Amino acid sequence: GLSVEEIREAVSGEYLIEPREEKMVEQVVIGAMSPQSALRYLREARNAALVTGGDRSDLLLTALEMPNVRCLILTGNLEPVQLVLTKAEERGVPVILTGHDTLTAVSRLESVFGRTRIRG
Repeated sequence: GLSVEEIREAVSGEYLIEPREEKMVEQVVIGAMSPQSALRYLREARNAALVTGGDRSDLLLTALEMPNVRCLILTGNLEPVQLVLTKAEERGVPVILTGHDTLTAVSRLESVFGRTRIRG
């Protein structure tokens, strides 16, 4: 398992929503395309992080309701809508923004596991 801070480090990201406590991330789900597909992958993942575009509002809001989502990694420097930030703050789920594109973010993250990179 990896800490959120280490994940932020790997993608040279920044916190839009800071964690209030330290929580481990065991798997990373790539939700680049179909939201229904990303959610199906998240269902099979424990203590997972979701990597997707900060513009994917509906997907992010649904993801923020799952019990197993521990972290959001937003790509393309796309700042999400207020609703997402508010829900993440309420849920206490850290939100990391990275300038990297989905592909590059994945490359960097794989360099920190690989078998723990599902979805896509």
